[PDB]
Amino acid sequence: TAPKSDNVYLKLLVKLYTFLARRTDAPFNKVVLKALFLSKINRPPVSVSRIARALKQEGAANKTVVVVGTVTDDARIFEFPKTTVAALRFTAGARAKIVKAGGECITLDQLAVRAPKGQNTLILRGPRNSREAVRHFGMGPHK
Amino acid sequence: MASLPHPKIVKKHTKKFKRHHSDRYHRVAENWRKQKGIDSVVRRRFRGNISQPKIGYGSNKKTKFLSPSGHKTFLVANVKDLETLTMHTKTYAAEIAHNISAKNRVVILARAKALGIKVTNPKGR
Amino acid sequence: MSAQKAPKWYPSEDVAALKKTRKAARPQKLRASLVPGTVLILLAGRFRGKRVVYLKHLEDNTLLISGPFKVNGVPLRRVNARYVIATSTKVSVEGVNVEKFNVEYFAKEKLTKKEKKEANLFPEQQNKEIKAERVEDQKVVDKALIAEIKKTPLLKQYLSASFSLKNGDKPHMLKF
Amino acid sequence: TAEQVAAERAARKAANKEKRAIILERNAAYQKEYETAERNIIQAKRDAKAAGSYYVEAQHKLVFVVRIKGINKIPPKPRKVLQLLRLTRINSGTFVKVTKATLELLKLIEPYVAYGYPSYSTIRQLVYKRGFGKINKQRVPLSDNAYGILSIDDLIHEIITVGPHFKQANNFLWPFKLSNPSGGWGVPRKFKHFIQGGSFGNREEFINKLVKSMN
Amino acid sequence: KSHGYRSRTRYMFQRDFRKHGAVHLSTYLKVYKVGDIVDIKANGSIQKGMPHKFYQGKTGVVYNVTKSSVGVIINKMVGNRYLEKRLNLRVEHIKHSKCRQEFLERVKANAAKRAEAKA
Amino acid sequence: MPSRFTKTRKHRGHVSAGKGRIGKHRKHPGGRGMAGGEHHHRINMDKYHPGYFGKVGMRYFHKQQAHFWKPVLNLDKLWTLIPEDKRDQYLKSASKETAPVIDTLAAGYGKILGKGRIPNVPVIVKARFVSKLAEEKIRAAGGVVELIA
RNA sequence: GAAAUUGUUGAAAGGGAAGGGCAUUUGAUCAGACAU
RNA sequence: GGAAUACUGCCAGCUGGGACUGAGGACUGCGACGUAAGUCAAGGAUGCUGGCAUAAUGGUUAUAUGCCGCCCGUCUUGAAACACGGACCAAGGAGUCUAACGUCUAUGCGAGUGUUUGGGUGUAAAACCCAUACGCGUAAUGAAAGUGAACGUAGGUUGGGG
RNA sequence: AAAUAUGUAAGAAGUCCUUGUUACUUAAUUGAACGUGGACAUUUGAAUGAAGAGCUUUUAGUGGGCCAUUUUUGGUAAGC
Repeated sequence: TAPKSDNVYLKLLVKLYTFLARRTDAPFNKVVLKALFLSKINRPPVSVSRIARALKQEGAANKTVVVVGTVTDDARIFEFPKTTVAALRFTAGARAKIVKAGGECITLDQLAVRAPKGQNTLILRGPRNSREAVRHFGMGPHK
Repeated sequence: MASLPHPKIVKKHTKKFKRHHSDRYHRVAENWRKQKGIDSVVRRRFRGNISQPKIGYGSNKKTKFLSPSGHKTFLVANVKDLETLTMHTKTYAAEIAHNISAKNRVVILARAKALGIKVTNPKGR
Repeated sequence: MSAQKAPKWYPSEDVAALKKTRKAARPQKLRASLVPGTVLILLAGRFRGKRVVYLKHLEDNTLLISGPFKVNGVPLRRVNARYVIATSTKVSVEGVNVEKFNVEYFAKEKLTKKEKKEANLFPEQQNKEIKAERVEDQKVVDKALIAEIKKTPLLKQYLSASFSLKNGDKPHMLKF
Repeated sequence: TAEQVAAERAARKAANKEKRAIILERNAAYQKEYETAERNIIQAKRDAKAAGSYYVEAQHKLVFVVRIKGINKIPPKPRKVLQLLRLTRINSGTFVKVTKATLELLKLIEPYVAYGYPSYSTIRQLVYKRGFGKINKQRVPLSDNAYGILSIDDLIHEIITVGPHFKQANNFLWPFKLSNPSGGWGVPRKFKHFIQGGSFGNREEFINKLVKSMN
Repeated sequence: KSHGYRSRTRYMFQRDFRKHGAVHLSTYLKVYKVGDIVDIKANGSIQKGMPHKFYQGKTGVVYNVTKSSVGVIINKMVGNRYLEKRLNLRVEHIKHSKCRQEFLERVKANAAKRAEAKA
Repeated sequence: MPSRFTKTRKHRGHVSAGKGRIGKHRKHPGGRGMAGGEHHHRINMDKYHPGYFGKVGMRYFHKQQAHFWKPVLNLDKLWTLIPEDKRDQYLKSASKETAPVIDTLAAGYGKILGKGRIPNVPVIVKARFVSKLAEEKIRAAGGVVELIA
């Protein structure tokens, strides 16, 4: 599996990771492989606001958030955050505001020739739609 | 291009396997067709009657599509094409074409005649 | 469970205040003299469903039978040697047991006591009047599965290596 | 230099070496444990008729309980029973310890299976022969995902005197795929029985032979 | 022939033998426990502490104790899926149980430390 | 258009569905279109819906309410986070140092209500009130709202 | 200039009937393998 | 008294008769045998010695012959049916289209997103370019008048895991 | 008053110890419910099995059924 089909490049990434993993020991790989695979839903779309709450604090932030998908602008009028964390793509305001911060928009490949280990990397992925539920008639969720 | 002992190990049903009642009634035609009907003694498969045919009868990879006696094939049908096989031997080997003319043909032979390659459509016109 | 044993007071049934359950046994074999005292077992029959004290002190080839303690028809014929008689004593133990433990003409099942098997005949008196003295004349002979059985010592010794050794006994019979 | 190619070697070789003179400082030796007792019990019964009784002696092992029938049209409980006593094939067969959660089950199946009651040799062969692995045989080799202990002759040396870590051992062996009767058949009608002839029941003794012909 | 809420009950919701009336004022004392496992058992004297049929014989666990006589609850679940339904029974109808292996929890643990020092 | 049907044009004499055991016209769909009201095909799911599954509210003859909305959890973007700008100073106070005017010419830009946090010193132009938690929030930090008679 | 279908030549088979399926005998016919 | 056979076993004890089967550099790794170089077989299938044949061997095919096999499609618990359709060939014939929607899965953007009609232009139904709009979405709840969110957590912890 | 079938429970996140929270009712050092700190789990009857396990969406057909063995209802009976 892991496929997904499309953007060759997108595929190439799969390789480098599938290439690591099985290869490398560890986890942050295993995880980010079976992650590289997943379909457009159940694939969040974590926002800087997130990648921010997340970092600072939780008692650790010298780590590199690795949101395996897009990564939204959002508007938390101030704070944020100066950290290095990326992957799939990033929205304007994002790698932009993440550029004010400013850490490094990591491009999940680069962030592997670095992340070679996996240490100080926080895998942050999150949320549920968009749609409820079903099935309205109890009552319960709506529509 | 040394060939697995699978000459005649191909494969069973050396035998058309053709449409059911059609071995009879007039405008019943080609093949396999699985009398897909609610009763036909075939689709059921009581003793006697056609034999239907289904994966597992298939031919054993290590002597699969080639398959010939020589082995492989290709309608070499334009000199350069009739290369496309130059360095590659034996295994694989060419056939001319429904299409490929009379003149051009003697060549195609010729040319490959020497390039080292085998013509199935040996003859032709 | 369970384990080990003994007994020795009557034949049989004993030692309660806690009690027994099963079959202190000794494979009720036989059968002295030539071809008398025989497994005579009635073919002359309308089927397996029968039995009752066959034992002609009559003569021998002058032996006689029965058909129940009695109340579905209870007959009583004679016999002599090789007919409604031989030649199977059962398929024993295993059918031979079913039998004994279907002498619930006194309340058992998997309970206490065993043969406790009624009166005499070389049942006891046999391995119970005397105590097979040779059980001693047994010790004398060690003899062992020994000689060639066995002979591993003077043979398979060179194989007790293969014992667990897929090894030597892979070398020959047992492969893939 | 590549004397490292001769490093592991000295090891491996001698290494293997040890283990086996081990596999065999034992694998015989035990064929005395086994032998030893088999005489005792004899002698025991004899000390019996040294006087009286003795000597009722209980067992225990059990019993290759080998499926003497089918799939198509079988019970509904007694089905799942078979399934969990784990024997999903016609003429197939496992081994199961004589414990009442075993026994009980056995009986709930008795009708349609065949509680033999293993012999020694029958175990050897029924091991070694068709018997082995989730995939075949090489001693301490494969047989040391043990790890309690190793030796095909040790899988036996447990199984055929079960107890101790023992029968998580029997968790191992896809079991049987034994032969259909081979020589003899088992008299006339089989698929119903016990005594009365047939099959369907718990021989002993005469539990082996109907196995003896198979593997 | 009809399907009323005590239907068929003629012998289930039976009574007694000779104990044919009046709650054993013991069966009335005794204290619940927002956790302890109860075992339904209807008794015609009462009548909330009548447990509407199916939940007959069925043992569950006290989830409510409105101890003002109002017995507890428990639920259990039933057929197809097991959707666990809860029923507010009354103090006169339910009874203790055989969680009486905690006696052997004890036996265990204790005898097992006395096993520590023993070993 | 090699759909999923063509794969069917062969095996079975139908697909949808079971030979002759069903397959009719506007048919079995009891009625042609949302029919089986309180009768046939009913089972709820459902209902109300301020329209068609149980009627009751109040009528009129309507028109256009008011293009409103804009929360205060972000009265910063609002229209002035442009640059921005009149930024992290203090103004100071009222006068004309930081006036963002949440509105338009015909039907609105919001009713500054929201959650939020703010921090510094915005003047807020509007009429869409409001929130009074809003008020209490802007003035939380030198905040001051103005309306339009 | 297909087919249904008809003529002729040529072969083959037939004790109330049509024609399958597996193996082979016989006859007819064909490919490969050519080893230089 | 002294054996003897019978019968039931289990050998790691010897050897005959037949049958079918051969699917990978080394290697291997497990072993044995040999006191010793090395040998088997042990493993990776089976390798050896000798003979035959310019149509020999198989492929089709039509025949005979042993055995077996009833009409399909059809709705039916139930079809060979003493149920219906069909004498025989050709060529035609049937889940499409649209509006508007549910999932789910691609792709772009992404707190935003789509140009919409309509402008600009053009090698002219193309392609490429863009307004003040609009639609949907970022707020909910009420019949309605209204009123409307922290602490993108430190008046949310609590067990959950990766 | 059976047999068959039918509820539960099981080794164990569990006990054992220390105290802390207020709307609860006890007169409360009364408990209740919850939570901190502390001793021991791989656990010394349960057995036997696991091609993990859990979970979410969706959308076909189906709704005319028929056989047997036992247990039965009607009916002289029934290929009812």
